[PDB]
Amino acid sequence: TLNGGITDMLTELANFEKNVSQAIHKYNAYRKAASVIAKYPHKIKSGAEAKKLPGVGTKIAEKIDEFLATGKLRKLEKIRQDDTSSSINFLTRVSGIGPSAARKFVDEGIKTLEDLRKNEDKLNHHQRIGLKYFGDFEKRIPREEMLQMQDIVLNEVKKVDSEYIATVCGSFRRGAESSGDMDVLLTHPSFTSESTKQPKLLHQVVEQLQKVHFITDTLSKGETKFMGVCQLPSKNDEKEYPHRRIDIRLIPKDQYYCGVLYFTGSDIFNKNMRAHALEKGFTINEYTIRPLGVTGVAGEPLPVDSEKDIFDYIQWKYREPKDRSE
DNA sequence: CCGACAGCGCATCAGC
DNA sequence: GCTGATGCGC
DNA sequence: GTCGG
Ligand SMILES: O=c1ccn([C@H]2C[C@H](O)[C@@H](COP(=O)(O)NP(=O)(O)OP(=O)(O)O)O2)c(=O)[nH]1
Ligand SMILES: [Mg+2]
Ligand code: NA
Ligand code: NA
Ligand code: NA
Repeated sequence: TLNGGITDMLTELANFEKNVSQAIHKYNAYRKAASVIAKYPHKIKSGAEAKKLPGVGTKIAEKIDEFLATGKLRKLEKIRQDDTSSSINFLTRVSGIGPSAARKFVDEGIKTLEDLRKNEDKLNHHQRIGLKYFGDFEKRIPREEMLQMQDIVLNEVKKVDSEYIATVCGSFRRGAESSGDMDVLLTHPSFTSESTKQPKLLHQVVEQLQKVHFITDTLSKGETKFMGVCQLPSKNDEKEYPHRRIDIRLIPKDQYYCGVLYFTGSDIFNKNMRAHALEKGFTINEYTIRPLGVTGVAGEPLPVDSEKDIFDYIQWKYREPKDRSE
């Protein structure tokens, strides 16, 4: 974290642009710059030096000079003092409450944790659960705990159908010492790109995880994606573990590699890699990698037999999961 | 100078 | 209900 | 806010 001060600043600006200004591209621009700077192996001495990195432009270079000279950014200092901005940024910290809903709650006078707690009947299901576990959801998950959760999920999925294959992706698969949540990619031979010879594949698994009391709440649930809450069990007299966010993504068995590439991230790594793919004349999603006709129409899916094959198509040297934490 | 910015699942909504 | 745009998050 | 055509 040679440039932790600078990256935090850019990150705070990104969150401002997303939650308050509602300018998603400025948000992504700041996140991109913070990312490229975070992996820069030198302690940045100036904005000029930073402007050499891809993603860092004139505006950010100037902010970096101000920050380096004073240790602060007036622009942020003022933002931190604006009541509306502060209210919106706080409210968006509740899962399910986005930029729009946050600004709307303010208009209605709901702008603090206490306000939210006395107005649950005004929150949709997702927001209600986000408020319920407001504190827990901001706690990190130690890898050791992720290892315990993995054992449970994999073992429970096996009990349902020995043919299910569950893989923990996200920051965990990238080797993180702590994760924000758990990401599980699920496959079953009955569900392929050609057919779904069996229904309730995702339902069965969720059902089984709820039965053993691993999954405690549901934020959203569909045929291929589940978003909810889980908790490791605690021993006698032992204090309870915090409730954790968990996402389960069922993907066509024959499209596992594209699926694991996507669910391993990071999100910025995916944005960078997908952007590169385009420049190389391909389009990548969690299911396939396809070429792009002159027109701009995705052609047919290209054969893929490993994560590496995806890298090869776009002429990128393979990068292990551990090196995708952008 | 200026168009584009990765790609998509689920919940919710308005219009018909 | 069906359909498509919108909000939100992964 | 940044970048490539
Ligand atoms: O905008 C997004 C968000 C997520 N993703 C993918 C990549 C990411 O690694 C994966 C899991 O989403 P999380 O939000 O859980 N991120 P990650 O697991 O990498 O980090 P964290 O430790 O915060 O959960 O989903 C995208 O492709 N685009
Ligand atoms: Mg995750
Ligand atoms: Na640059
Ligand atoms: Na939120
Ligand atoms: Na997740």
